[PDB]
Amino acid sequence: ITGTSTVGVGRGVLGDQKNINTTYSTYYYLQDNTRGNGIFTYDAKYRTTLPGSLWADADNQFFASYDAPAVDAHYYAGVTYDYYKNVHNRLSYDGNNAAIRSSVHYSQGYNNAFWNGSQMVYGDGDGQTFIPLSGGIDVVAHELTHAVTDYTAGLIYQNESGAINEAISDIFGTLVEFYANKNPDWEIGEDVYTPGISGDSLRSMSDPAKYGDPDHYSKRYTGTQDNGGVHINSGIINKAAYLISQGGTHYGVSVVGIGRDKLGKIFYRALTQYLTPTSNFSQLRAAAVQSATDLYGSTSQEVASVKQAFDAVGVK
Ligand SMILES: [Ca+2]
Ligand SMILES: [Ca+2]
Ligand SMILES: [Ca+2]
Ligand SMILES: [Ca+2]
Ligand SMILES: [Zn+2]
Repeated sequence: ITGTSTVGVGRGVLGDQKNINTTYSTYYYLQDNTRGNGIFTYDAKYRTTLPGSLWADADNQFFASYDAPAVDAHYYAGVTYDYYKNVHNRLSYDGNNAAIRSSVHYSQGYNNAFWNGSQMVYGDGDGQTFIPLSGGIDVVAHELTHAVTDYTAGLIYQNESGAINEAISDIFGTLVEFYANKNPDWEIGEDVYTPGISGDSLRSMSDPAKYGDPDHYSKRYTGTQDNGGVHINSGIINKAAYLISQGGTHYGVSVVGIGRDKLGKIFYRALTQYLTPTSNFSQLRAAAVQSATDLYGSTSQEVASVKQAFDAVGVK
């Protein structure tokens, strides 16, 4: 809407206070004009019609329980925008400052979040499996990264290309989590998953097998569930990315870590310059090797470490 940029204050899903960029025109709307062509957050009102209503608030204070998922969707979308702009010189998901839209309170007891081709969408969870999913910065950045992928590599959401698609979202979701530097880790969704169980998460990049996901190509899932295992075989690529960044020895294969920033540079370049809609795991390895070669040279430790990491997960 047309109005003047304002700064509200609220509490997120985990009870943390934060300022949010709003817009004033009769009401205070969750519309952040300070980033690109805007970040807009909507109320889906427990229904499934999208996007719903642009979030309006009478007093610019967002401390009600019902406000918390909106506060976090809005704020963490801003953090993710900042990461792509400041770290990769990328202006929003299309590279041309496209408006970023999110809807919260999607459906009733909805244990998921997603990018629908046009916007991010967050369930509230059923209170047992999940609390409102926008409470997880890695979750928010995972979903917005699907938009980046849609506009760049375009990895088809099935089989190996879809597992790369998922891994790309987990990798950058985690790198955004580290960029915000609150409580960062190599796990996915720990802040919103199972409020009654401490120490777990949806997936682990450091040890995908902890949650039943493969950590080696020989253990890949080949059935039809989950679009051919896109959230399962992502563990093979997640483990390789973890190894590139942090190093380690895995199935007897030693990898020299090069750190999170170089991992992000290599995979961002692969995503935007080399990967295609049909790329498989072997093609991702080639794309990552070529990206590391572009950035650091063919004789570099970075190229050597990328090869070691894909070797360790059985991807040639
Ligand atoms: Ca209020
Ligand atoms: Ca964390
Ligand atoms: Ca995490
Ligand atoms: Ca938990
Ligand atoms: Zn995803």
